[PDB]
Amino acid sequence: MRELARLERPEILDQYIAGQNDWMEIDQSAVWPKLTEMQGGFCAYCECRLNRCHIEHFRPRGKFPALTFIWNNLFGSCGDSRKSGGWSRCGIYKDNGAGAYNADDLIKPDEENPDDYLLFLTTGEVVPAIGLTGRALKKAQETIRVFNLNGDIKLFGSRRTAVQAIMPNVEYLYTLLEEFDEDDWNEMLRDELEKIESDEYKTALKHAWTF
Amino acid sequence: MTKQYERKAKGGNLLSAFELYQRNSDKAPGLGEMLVGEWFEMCRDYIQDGHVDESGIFRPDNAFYLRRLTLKDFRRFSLLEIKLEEDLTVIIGNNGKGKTSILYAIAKTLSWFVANILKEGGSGQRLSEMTDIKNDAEDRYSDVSSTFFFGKGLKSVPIRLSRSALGTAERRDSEVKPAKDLADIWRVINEVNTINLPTFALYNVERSQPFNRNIKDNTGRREERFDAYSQTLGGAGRFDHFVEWYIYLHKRTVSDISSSIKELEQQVNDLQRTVDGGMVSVKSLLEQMKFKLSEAIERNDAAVSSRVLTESVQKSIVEKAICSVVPSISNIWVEMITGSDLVKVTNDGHDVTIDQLSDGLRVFLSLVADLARRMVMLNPLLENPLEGRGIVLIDQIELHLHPKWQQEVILNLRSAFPNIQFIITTHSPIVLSTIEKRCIREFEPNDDGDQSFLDSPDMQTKGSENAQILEQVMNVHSTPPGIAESHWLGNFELLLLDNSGELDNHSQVLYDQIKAHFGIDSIELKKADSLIRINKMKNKLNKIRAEKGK
Amino acid sequence: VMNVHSTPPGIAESHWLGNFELLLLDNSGELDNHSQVLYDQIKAHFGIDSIELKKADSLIRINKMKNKLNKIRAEKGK
Repeated sequence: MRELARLERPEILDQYIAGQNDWMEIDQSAVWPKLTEMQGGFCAYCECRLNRCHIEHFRPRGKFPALTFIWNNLFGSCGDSRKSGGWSRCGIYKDNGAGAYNADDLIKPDEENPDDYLLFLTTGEVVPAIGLTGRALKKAQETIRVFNLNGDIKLFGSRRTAVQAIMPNVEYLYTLLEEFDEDDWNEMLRDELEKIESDEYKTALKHAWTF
Repeated sequence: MTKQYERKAKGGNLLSAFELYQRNSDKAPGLGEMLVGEWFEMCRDYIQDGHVDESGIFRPDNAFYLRRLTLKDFRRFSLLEIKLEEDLTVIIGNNGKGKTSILYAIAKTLSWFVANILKEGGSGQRLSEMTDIKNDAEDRYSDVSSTFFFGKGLKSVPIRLSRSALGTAERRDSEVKPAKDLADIWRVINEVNTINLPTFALYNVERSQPFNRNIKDNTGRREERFDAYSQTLGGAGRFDHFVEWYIYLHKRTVSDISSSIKELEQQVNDLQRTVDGGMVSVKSLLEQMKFKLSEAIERNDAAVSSRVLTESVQKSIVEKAICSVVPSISNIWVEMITGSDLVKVTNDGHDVTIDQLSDGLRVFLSLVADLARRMVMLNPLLENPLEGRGIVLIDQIELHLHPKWQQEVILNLRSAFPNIQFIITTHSPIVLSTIEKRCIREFEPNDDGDQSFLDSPDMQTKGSENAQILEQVMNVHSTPPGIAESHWLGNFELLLLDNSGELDNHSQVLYDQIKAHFGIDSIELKKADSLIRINKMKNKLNKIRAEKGK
Repeated sequence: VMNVHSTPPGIAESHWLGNFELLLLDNSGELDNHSQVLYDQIKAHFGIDSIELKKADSLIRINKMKNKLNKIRAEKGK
């Protein structure tokens, strides 16, 4: 996934304190314009467009009750809880499906870089990164197992066709490496880094474009 | 009290004039002069007004359809609310989601309409008390609630069908009184002047039945209009009735109407020859033909008279409907051999008899022919009787059909029957590729029955690829996950990025397996080759970027 | 194997992506009013999250960069 720049704590959640009241008392509309500035209106778990969205807690509220009002726990979720069952990805799947998991067994997109631990292939399938062994390898397996990237059909097929829709673009832009010069050919890759952010999938196309 | 009903009739309502008609029709004229006539004229206008639009299709001013369907404790549904479209509604889902149960509930609802049209004070079908009740539910009763739309004067026609399991303290009952009222209006205006009754049909799985062709089921009734409602919600299309009706039409076209009525008068003249031959001794055939003349008098007068259109036009219209909707059959016609009367079609240029037609081209003709028969018998005041109102419940329209022929089945059906609200429950993505997004109801593949709504898919399915519809709407991979030969590109990319994009020891031999399996001209090997070139020249970019950086 | 196309042949909205690439190759990039109207119909009927719009964007930018190779040829020409 993407580096999310944790910019500034909003002043809405400073007045309400955990323990005295639950999460339902706050209005839900005062945090979304703060979150969409750093997320681009995207679920940062399926790396994922928010046609419908809700607020997802990275660590669960029932297990760690004095963690919800810190603002380091709030993210966007692919889909909404109002579906009478919900989806099977991003935020809903961790709280509904999967199973037991540890707090340190998960990758957090605020400070930890997901580029060197997981790897988006050209076929839409995610693998662990090469040379990765041990606790971080177990973490890279566990995050995919709880977030269902290798998983539900509507995410996997859409990511596969989004990466496969630019394969002639990548092929014909790369085959002119000897034809073009250094600065004006790396200008193509800065053009891609200025292009890809107005899409659903960013790091998958980053892995398809460069390495 | 009378004034309020007259004000409601002036404002526009079908039901408000009905009790006025029922209270003033029983007295004498003078007190009924123009009084009964204006409510009859307004009621028949509210039934029969319609206009031809810019595309040439007759559209009624007061369309009849089903708006909402609510199932409470019915089979697997706790409390399910479905909003149905005006023209086409598609219900999709896995095997196990109750999408045949929805059609069964709507058919049980429409049975009251059919029975109350057919006979005054009639009773339709009822819910079973052994299987339709939810075996998990604790209330021990199930009700199916529907709402019907019949124009601006009639916004809502409610109906509930209730059934309780045996042993309950309170006996739950139906509230089919508005269905009773609407079918009473239709029947008592139809008994005195001809109208265009709607078509109610259900085509369930049991249309997939073999053809017998030795069918001598009861001869004489298969030309009357109310025979068109005979077992129309049973589930199987009455192809027996259609083929008997079509032999009737062939005989009447070639003999009874080309050179006037002859086959009855020739044996009438035979009786006049044999009536004075001495001892009579022919009482067995003296009277069994005498009421055949009465049959041809009191039944064919409707079909030749102004109420029901010309029989040769009926034959042309049903033949046009069959050759327009049914894919490869282009003409249908009857042969009369010595002792036999058999119908043959032109399937792909070959004259093939019906009984040896294919099972995927005969159980669709059993739908289209029977539906066209019921429209041309029930809607005879139209230039195109296929433009009449009605509700038709097809179960799995893609049954026995090739994917080539699934690309046009619902387009052909909606083209031939524009005013019919089809409610179909398909399994294939290719049928969904010809149907709008808003016409589709769907079930998620986690749907234990608790949902109070069925919603459309997120992506548009009208022009999408079949792989996209299968892999976004129906939640199925394009390439199977139970096959080790399908993940070979993923294992290729894993083993190729393990050694930084070089075909050293594993990637080369796995590339040999892909080349020996999928083939030289295979698109999978085309992706493999493109990724090989792109990832072998990526190390050149790595070296150039390293030289730039340091 | 079935000889059945991915898009249905009886739907005029199915050939919008087929006509878009033909019009774009006929114009050789530099999308005109007709191509912009066709993109507007694809944007109206198909969503923003659609394979047709993704392929249309990919074709538009590959022909734009193809016209930029013709622009590269323009300095060394004549």
